[PDB]
Amino acid sequence: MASALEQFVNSVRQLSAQGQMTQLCELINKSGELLAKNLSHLDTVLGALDVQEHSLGVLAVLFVKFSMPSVPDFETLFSQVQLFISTCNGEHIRYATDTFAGLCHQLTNALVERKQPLRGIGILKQAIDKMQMNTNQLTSIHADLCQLCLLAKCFKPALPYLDVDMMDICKENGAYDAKHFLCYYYYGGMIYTGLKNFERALYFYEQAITTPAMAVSHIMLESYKKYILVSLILLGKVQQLPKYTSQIVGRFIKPLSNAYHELAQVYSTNNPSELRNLVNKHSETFTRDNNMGLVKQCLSSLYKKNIQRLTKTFLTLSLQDMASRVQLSGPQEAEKYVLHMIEDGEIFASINQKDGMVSFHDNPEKYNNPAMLHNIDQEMLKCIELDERLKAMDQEITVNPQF
Amino acid sequence: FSFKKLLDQCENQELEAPGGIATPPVYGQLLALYLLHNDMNNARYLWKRIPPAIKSANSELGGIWSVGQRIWQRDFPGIYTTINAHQWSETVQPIMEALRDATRRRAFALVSQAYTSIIADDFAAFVGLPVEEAVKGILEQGWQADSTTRMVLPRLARLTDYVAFLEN
Repeated sequence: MASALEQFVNSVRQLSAQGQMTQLCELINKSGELLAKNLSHLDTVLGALDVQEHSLGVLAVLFVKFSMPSVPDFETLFSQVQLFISTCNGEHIRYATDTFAGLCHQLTNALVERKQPLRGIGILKQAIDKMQMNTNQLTSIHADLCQLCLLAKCFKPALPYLDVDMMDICKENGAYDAKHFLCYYYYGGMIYTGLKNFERALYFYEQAITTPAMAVSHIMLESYKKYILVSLILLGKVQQLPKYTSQIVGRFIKPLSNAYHELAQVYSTNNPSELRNLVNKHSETFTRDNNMGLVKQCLSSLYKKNIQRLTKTFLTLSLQDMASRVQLSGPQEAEKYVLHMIEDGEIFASINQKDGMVSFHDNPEKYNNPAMLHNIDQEMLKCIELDERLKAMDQEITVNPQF
Repeated sequence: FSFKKLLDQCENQELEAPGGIATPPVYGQLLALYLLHNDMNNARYLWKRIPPAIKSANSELGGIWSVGQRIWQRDFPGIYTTINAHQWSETVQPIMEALRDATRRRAFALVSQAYTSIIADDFAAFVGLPVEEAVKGILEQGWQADSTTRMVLPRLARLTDYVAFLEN
């Protein structure tokens, strides 16, 4: 008889003219049973509407070879997938999610092999957009977007995906699991700390810990370890974890993260000289786990804390006095350190170089400004929308029968 | 204004156009554009993405990164010398013009908050113009200069939505 792949191609257009999409999901998955070059021949006379759903099945086999993507000619195959995502769109995509995701993870693995994964970022973000509502549902392509940005630094495209918080993942037909959930948040934390957006980083990092698990994974160690470092910047000791945290984070991970527990302990004494000595003791761990450079920030943040506690206590204090106590050891650096912080807005202070003093202010708000009224009013609109998400979700359980 | 749009078209262009390593002028504008926003982390990361191939090919790019190394230290007098060091016509100048004026404003603004009193010679480094030119300017703005010692002193609709919400 004839070949399976030619017979399969003409059928798809029928199922794409009709409401009978569930059939179509089967036809792309099998794809021709055994495949080779044979798919490349279908593409030429594949258009009659758009190129249809079928094309996605062709692209999934060719990249999933685990060899050449399509001879040294691979750039052509790349031009075809940007065409699928852009012009075709996909409105029957909810069904396609399994192949779409497989294909997308496979793309990222191949681009990572190439000279730089830069060229991949631009197709991969538009690729996610098509499966989403317009509200933004979180799925595994989100994780892989962050990975491309991490390797080839250009964090800027990924930020609108990250800066949005959500409820419910993209489902129906698989295409998703808890590791993807954890890796997306791990990396998204990694990026925000870099931007020095300590607020979003903390929050991203937390979501990578609160996830349920009954098994150990490499992402769970890293997520915990990065959490301790971030909380050492934001807070004066480690920040709280809820009681819906996974069992695994207590039982296995804590003797696993001993070094970090010692970082947090030395930081609580409030002495940089000791923290510094510890970082060289613990060094090899920092390098193998590769949260180097972050560990350095925790040291600068102690010096910031040590300067900032003085503010609480003193109206006026000398630079020489600050310098001995903080252990800056140079009044010139005391002046340099607050001045960095003035630009940042972590401190409200003024320098008197006639007297050789620092004067602390501390009066950003008197709380009777209309500025403060508008700020409180903006915060209320957020709450009323948050409640509305909860109402739709409580109601949804009300429809479901109770157990 | 104009610059913000210029980052947008360029940001798009980095991912879309090349095979993964884009050409030398595009990277230079983009780097220069990150310094105007004072988004120094992404700038630094930009240079680290840059291979050794572009650093030999293009020296201008390496000058733009040098201003930026100093911005990280936040040492003003050093910033100014580097602005003068390199120019690249058309391709670097409109954005460069903005970089120079963005750091001077940052510097005057910084000092105004930072110091209730400052030495005039240190201030001269910040704005980056000599003592005669500076002391002349401060007086017009309305800041006090002390002379002899030479010190310078810087100087219903919401409510119904909410009621509707709580009553329900």
